[PDB]
Amino acid sequence: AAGEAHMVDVSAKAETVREARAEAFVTMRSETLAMIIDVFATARIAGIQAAKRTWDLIPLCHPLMLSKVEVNLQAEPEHNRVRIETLCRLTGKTGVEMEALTAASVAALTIYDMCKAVQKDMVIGPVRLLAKS
Amino acid sequence: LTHINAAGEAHMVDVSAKAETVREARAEAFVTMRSETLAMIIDGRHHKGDVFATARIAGIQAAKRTWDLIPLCHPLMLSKVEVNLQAEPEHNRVRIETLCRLTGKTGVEMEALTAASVAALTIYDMCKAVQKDMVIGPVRLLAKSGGKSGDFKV
Amino acid sequence: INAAGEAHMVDVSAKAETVREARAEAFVTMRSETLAMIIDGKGDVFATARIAGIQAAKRTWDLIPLCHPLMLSKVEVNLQAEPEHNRVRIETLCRLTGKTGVEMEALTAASVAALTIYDMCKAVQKDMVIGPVRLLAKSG
Amino acid sequence: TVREARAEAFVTMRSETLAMIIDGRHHKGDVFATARIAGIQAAKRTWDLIPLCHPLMLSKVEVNLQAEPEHNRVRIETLCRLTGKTGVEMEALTAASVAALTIYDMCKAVQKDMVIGPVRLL
Amino acid sequence: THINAAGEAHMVDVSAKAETVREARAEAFVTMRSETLAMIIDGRHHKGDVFATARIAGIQAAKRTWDLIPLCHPLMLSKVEVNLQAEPEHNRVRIETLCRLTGKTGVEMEALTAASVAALTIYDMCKAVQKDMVIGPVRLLAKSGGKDFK
Amino acid sequence: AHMVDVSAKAETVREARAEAFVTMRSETLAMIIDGRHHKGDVFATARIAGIQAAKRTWDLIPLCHPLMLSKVEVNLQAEPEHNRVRIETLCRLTGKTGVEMEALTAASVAALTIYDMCKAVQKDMVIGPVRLLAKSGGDFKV
Ligand SMILES: Nc1nc2c(c(=O)[nH]1)N[C@H]1C(=O)[C@H]3OP(=O)(O)OC[C@H]3O[C@H]1N2
Ligand SMILES: Nc1nc2c(c(=O)[nH]1)N[C@H]1C(=O)[C@H]3OP(=O)(O)OC[C@H]3O[C@H]1N2
Ligand SMILES: Nc1nc2c(c(=O)[nH]1)N[C@H]1C(=O)[C@H]3OP(=O)(O)OC[C@H]3O[C@H]1N2
Ligand SMILES: Nc1nc2c(c(=O)[nH]1)N[C@H]1C(=O)[C@H]3OP(=O)(O)OC[C@H]3O[C@H]1N2
Repeated sequence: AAGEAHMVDVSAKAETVREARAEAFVTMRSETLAMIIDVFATARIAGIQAAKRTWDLIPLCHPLMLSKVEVNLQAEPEHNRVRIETLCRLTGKTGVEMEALTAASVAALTIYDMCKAVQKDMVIGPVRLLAKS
Repeated sequence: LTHINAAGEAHMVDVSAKAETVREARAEAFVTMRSETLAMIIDGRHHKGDVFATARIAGIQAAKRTWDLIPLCHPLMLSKVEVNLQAEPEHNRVRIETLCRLTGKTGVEMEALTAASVAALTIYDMCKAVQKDMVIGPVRLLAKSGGKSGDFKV
Repeated sequence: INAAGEAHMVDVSAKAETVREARAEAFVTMRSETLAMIIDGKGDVFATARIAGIQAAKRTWDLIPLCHPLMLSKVEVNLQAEPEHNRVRIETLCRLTGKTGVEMEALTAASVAALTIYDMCKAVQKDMVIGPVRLLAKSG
Repeated sequence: TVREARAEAFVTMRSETLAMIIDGRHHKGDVFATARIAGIQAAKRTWDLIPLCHPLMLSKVEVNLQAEPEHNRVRIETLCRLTGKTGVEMEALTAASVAALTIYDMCKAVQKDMVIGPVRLL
Repeated sequence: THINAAGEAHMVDVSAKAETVREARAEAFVTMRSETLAMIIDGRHHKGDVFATARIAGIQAAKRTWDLIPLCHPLMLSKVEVNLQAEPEHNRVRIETLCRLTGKTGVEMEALTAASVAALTIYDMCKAVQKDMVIGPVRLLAKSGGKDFK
Repeated sequence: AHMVDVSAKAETVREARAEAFVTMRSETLAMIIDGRHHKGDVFATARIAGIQAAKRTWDLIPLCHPLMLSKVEVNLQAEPEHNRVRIETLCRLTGKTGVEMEALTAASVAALTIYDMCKAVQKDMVIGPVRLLAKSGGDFKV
């Protein structure tokens, strides 16, 4: 299949409570954790906002109505990093995997934008998902 | 020394004073998967379609919404965007390399990273029916130009 | 200052799917001459304010960080000239069948229509005032 | 309550122009892929483009592109489908129009007087 | 072409080009039955003022051209005009738009998008009455960018 | 021609200051300071929200021009004595177009967020007044 974009038909599916949790990391130098925590709130909003626009960022995703989005951030001085864990949930025909992965990635991008001045090079990753319902 | 105000609060830094130079930034991303997961990409056997073309466009579009995605960034006019997708069977991964350039007052690290991130999120969306536990990463910056701040390479 | 840097979105999967409704209002006070500009010399002006408020309401989830994305079933925005008060009254109506109310949509519809009217008359009068913006009714 | 709608659009050009889409096999490459992605994206934003439309939860968006050298044009056909309270006509026409516009943008450099139309429901 | 030698899709760097006042005119048509055209004129379509609704829809679609059309450059429009006119002799509505800015890349897509989106809107207003409407033709009338046309 | 042809105007430093108020009951203004509003950090969310709104003004107000902002600041300040939150925004850029709508939209969406963050507690909060404080680019203040 060359040059084609097919969107999966979800009409036939049942309405179920679906759920997904992803995680993402922003690794940096130890000092670069000079930390205000509303720096996290900016990143927290960015993930929630990204989660709600996922159908618009990912070309083949469905418009969905999220029941809840939560974005948590943790600083791990022992590992030189910020840990993010996301949670998206709805009751519909479509899972919320991409929403969580997007919400974690953009929260990660946001922290990079906030600290980009101190360290030119920081490493975002890994980005993956813990479990889904 | 941040994207934050003097008080512990969020504002938008005034960039107007600085010099307007041609700026550039290149970033990279990796999508780690199974050998079988990468093999259906080369064969075009994922039911969702052309995975690289879709990830190419998505990142390009992602690039232009960066100021709109990253809450505090300045609106910018990208002059050039390149999103490169490459298959690496030997490491079980797709390597992604992006390139953003414009003539403005504020840097372009975020546009290049964002383009790289969504191309990765897209490649994931396109193949996730086959493998649910793929790993996105690392996401890094490879170079930056035009900035008054410390320029950077490799 | 507890809960600092924190952003919780209320969970709504537990609520019942019912028809929910919200009415909001807004006023834009101006000089009488500015209010005479619209009525005497109103369609192109009220329409812009009408449309802007309707599309704005359809974007409330994009504007209010912690609001739910919902699918609006009806959006009505009426504009009224009130010469006795040197002002323009806006009244909006939002309604759908879902788990989330449509309060913010109705409020946003009113706010943006207000801002739209402000932009339209901004050249004639510098010091126009928007307010009050308050909610009129809710059913849910 | 499965509802469905299909639209179509044409982007008429010179036979020389339509050959740049196929003699580089771009037609089953990125050029058609872009118009296909654009139209799908546009269809999911019909409510944001057309003032009096409702936001809808689409079950499917299809954008098929086919070259008709025989008529000097690219034929476009769209398909929108959902299970809900609102038909999806505007979504199909929007997907159809924007998908045609992307193709104009692609070949805009080659020909300055390309013509889009007709755009109609099926 | 507007894509890569690779056959890859990319956005071309146009920064080297001069910063000139570019302009674009496009026209578009929406053919309907005579009664449907008259309900626009009498303003008896229940949704509301069709031309005014379409005008605004077109203006705003123009400001979103780079965000709708995937490979186009982000631009800052200086002026957008959206003109609506009924032509009873042809059973149709004629749309004529105007875009212009001081930039390094043209504004054709901005005018064409405005014409199509004003046309989609006119369709959406009158759709309840008629499902037979045909949009077209949609074409470019002029360009005075740095890359002259008419 | 209701969308004004902004080119060609002089490229000048343009600035705008706007203000807005969200009146509430003292328990509501108290749970903001306590930060016992369930949705979260109210001022942060309203501060971020107002800022993005400034960058989206061109897309919300039909006849406004697309522009590129340089500075957006959103001030939230609690006024227990007046049972209200005062918002003051400041928008600046260098271009051909003024920034009044941005400052006003930012102030308005920040107000709308504050309403969103506290509305579970109080349904009858009242947003107003929303006005311009200053624009520089002739000049105006007061
Ligand atoms: N917004 C959004 N749209 C989606 C998916 C998604 O995760 N988010 N998964 C895609 C899939 O591959 C399938 O996964 P799923 O979770 O089984 O649900 C059906 C499909 O939805 C598809 N469309
Ligand atoms: N788009 C949108 N999203 C919303 C609310 C809203 O008014 N509009 N209210 C918020 C609430 O506090 C709750 O109020 P509610 O009326 O119980 O409805 C559910 C919730 O929706 C929440 N998210
Ligand atoms: N997104 C979207 N919104 C719409 C319509 C539509 O086709 N798409 N039709 C409009 C109509 O006039 C009616 O068409 P319909 O197919 O009868 O369904 C209900 C109405 O939805 C209205 N709003
Ligand atoms: N984004 C944006 N677009 C705008 C204005 C604005 O404040 N923001 N002012 C509007 C005006 O009324 C005029 O004000 P001005 O500051 O004289 O500049 C020209 C016009 O730009 C208009 N478009």
